[PDB]
Parts: sequence; structure tokens; C-alpha cells
Amino acid sequence: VNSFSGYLKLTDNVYIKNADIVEEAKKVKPTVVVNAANVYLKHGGGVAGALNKATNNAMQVESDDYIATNGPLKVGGSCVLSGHNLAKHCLHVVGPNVNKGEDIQLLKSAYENFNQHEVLLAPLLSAGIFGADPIHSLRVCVDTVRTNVYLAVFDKNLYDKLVSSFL
Ligand SMILES: Oc1ccc2c(c1)OCO2
Repeated sequence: VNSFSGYLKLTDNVYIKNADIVEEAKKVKPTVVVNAANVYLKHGGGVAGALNKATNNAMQVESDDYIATNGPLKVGGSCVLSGHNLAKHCLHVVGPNVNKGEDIQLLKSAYENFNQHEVLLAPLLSAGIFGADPIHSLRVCVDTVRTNVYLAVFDKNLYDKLVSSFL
């Protein structure tokens, strides 16, 4: 049993809810929250900007030190950093950004990072301002992630479309 509430069950391991990922993290304090990161860990907008704002910019400060030491992530890659006030850990995962021309086949590699964690609170990778089709992102998630993933979909309209089109 875990603390996640109000989710619709899609599969054995994937759950979904219409929720503000920031507000969900603040309530649950999950072991892992996933950030929709870019390779520079520049948390300007979208899910990343919202998560970082909720940490009072402490996520960005930590991220800048990580990049100064290690250099940029790979598209499809990840790193584990602090979850600050939102979670124990933040898994920063880089899905391909269609608005930068990145290979959508890298979305499966991005979701494979989730398999290193038994339970996660996450957004749909490459959705929103990353430009991919969220229906596609949900299908890759279900077909790639084997650990238990609780998806927070910010848009009520999109949530209803994801559920009503789910195969
Ligand atoms: O994709 C998003 C998810 C949550 C957000 C957001 C964007 O901006 C405000 O909070």
C-alpha cells in the first residue's frame, strides 16, 4: 500500500490523475518525483519551472553545481538529485524536445530511467512545451516502465482525452 490517492489504474503498474504535479508532490512527499528536465538542467518553464519555483530556486542552485561538475545530460538520460521540499529525490529525466528537432525514438530510452526506481510520481515525458503527442507519451510509458508510476496530468481536458483514448 502507498499514499497516492484518486488515481485511475491504467495497467498493473501505471496510474494516472488530473493533478498539479507540484501540489501532488507537496501532499505525498514521494520517494521520487520526476522532473521534465533539459540537458542543461535549466528549469525555466513547464513542469521544470514549476517544480523549481516550488523549491524557491534551490533545485536550480543544486542543478548548476551538478552541471559545473559533470557537464550536460544526454537526451534520453537522467540524474538523481535532491527532492528538496517536494520529495526525497528528484529524478531529472530528459525526454526529446520536438521543438528542438530531437529523435522521438529517444522517448523510450528516457522512460527506461524510471525502471531504476520502485515507485515514482511523474509527468508525461516530452509532453507540454517539449512538443510530443501526449497520447504517444502515455503509450511509450505503459510499454516501457515496469515499476509503479503515478502520472500527474496538469490539463483536465488532456487528462480526459488520455483516459478516453487509452487502449
Ligand atoms: O506541465 C506543467 C505541469 C505543472 C505546472 C506547469 C506545467 O506549470 C505550472 O505547474
